[PDB]
Amino acid sequence: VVGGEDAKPGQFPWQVVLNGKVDAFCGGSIVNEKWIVTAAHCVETGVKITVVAGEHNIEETEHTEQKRNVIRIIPHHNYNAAINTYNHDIALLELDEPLVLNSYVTPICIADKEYTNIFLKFGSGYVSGWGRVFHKGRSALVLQYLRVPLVDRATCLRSTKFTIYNNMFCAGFHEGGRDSCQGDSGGPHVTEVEGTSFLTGIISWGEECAMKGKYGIYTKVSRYVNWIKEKTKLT
Amino acid sequence: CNIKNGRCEQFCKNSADNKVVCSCTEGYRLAENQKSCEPAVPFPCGRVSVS
Ligand SMILES: *C[C@@](*)(O)[C@H](CCCNC(N)=[NH2+])NC(=O)[C@@H]1CCCN1C(=O)[C@H](N)Cc1ccccc1
Ligand SMILES: [Ca+2]
Repeated sequence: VVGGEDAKPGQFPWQVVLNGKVDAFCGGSIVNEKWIVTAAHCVETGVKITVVAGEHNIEETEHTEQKRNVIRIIPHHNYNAAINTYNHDIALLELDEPLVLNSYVTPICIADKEYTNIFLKFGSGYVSGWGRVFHKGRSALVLQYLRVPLVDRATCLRSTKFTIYNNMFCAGFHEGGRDSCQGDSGGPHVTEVEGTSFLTGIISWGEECAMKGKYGIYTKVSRYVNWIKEKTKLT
Repeated sequence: CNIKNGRCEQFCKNSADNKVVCSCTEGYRLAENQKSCEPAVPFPCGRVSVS
């Protein structure tokens, strides 16, 4: 996250970090004690991944961290149906052993399709992660967060040569300087509703980071909530 | 549900006689006032409890 601020411990207790052949390569959010939602482009390979919930400072010990192994990965079935479009950039990770919920390890709420879209259109959401704190720069030690404005569809279409699908939205500032970035993918875009946070997007892609005239591109979670709820059932 | 979500803290659905029915997400229950949502589990989703 470029141009953000340090989170306090427990401020985003649904946030997780993913570790594997690279440290802190992506984020995710807790759906429930057995399931994480992230970006499909973080987990394309099937190579071994671990999840750390209750993380704050990735070079220190807080004694709040819960480490789990990933035993199943479900990319959305239409991800990579087309090449390099980043459409349907969303995936679910099943954990080997349940997380123990507490003040540092808490799920994000997920509304139905209608209300997730209503919450997005409120027009102000928070993104968080341990990704780069400058374009082409170092990753964060302390979890970062940033409020980003929703950007109108026409403006976003004009900002880029890419296609912005219906399954995506754009968020960020007209003057640049503040954005999600490499390493943040898979983490949450969330909307606070009377003190209760709801998942409204997945950090997905962009062109460099924080450049004026560019916006962060996010997976629109409203279009995927039925699939998330179907696949993450506990019994 | 038209103005201010029917005064529902979370979810609103329209019902006959232009009344509304409020509801809440998993981990919460609809409170006595039929509008607010209160926690029904120790660590409901989406809430900061470290503070
Ligand atoms: C995997 C995620 O960490 C990362 C998030 C980047 C978010 N960027 C901003 N500005 N909010 N996503 C990616 O790395 C995705 C998937 C692979 C390619 N990609 C990109 O964001 C590229 N930068 C897209 C691209 C742009 C120009 C030319 C080629 C590719
Ligand atoms: Ca730590």
